[PDB]
Amino acid sequence: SEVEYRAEVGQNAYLPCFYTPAAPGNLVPVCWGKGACPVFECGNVVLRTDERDVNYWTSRYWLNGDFRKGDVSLTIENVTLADSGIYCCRIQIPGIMNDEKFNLKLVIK
Ligand code: NA
Repeated sequence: SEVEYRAEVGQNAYLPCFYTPAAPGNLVPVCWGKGACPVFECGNVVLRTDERDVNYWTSRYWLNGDFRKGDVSLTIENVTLADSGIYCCRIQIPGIMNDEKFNLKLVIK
């Protein structure tokens, strides 16, 4: 079968996502959203690293990796059954013409 990530209710979920940063160590940012990656964006935004982002410090969505170095892996804390589904991790470096799209499948039981 196909690639899966799992967590039990209450646990943290760890969904991997990487890209190659082309310096000067500036935020070439991520769109993390609920749903398979659509054509242009990243679905229902869960964490978007720009100026439109709101209430980061209170949400359950974390970039606890070395993201300036390209580790934009998501950690969702204290997961529920509702958190099951597909996540889109999209890297728009503008920058480069071809976006980096990743669908990550999370299963919660
Ligand atoms: Na957060």
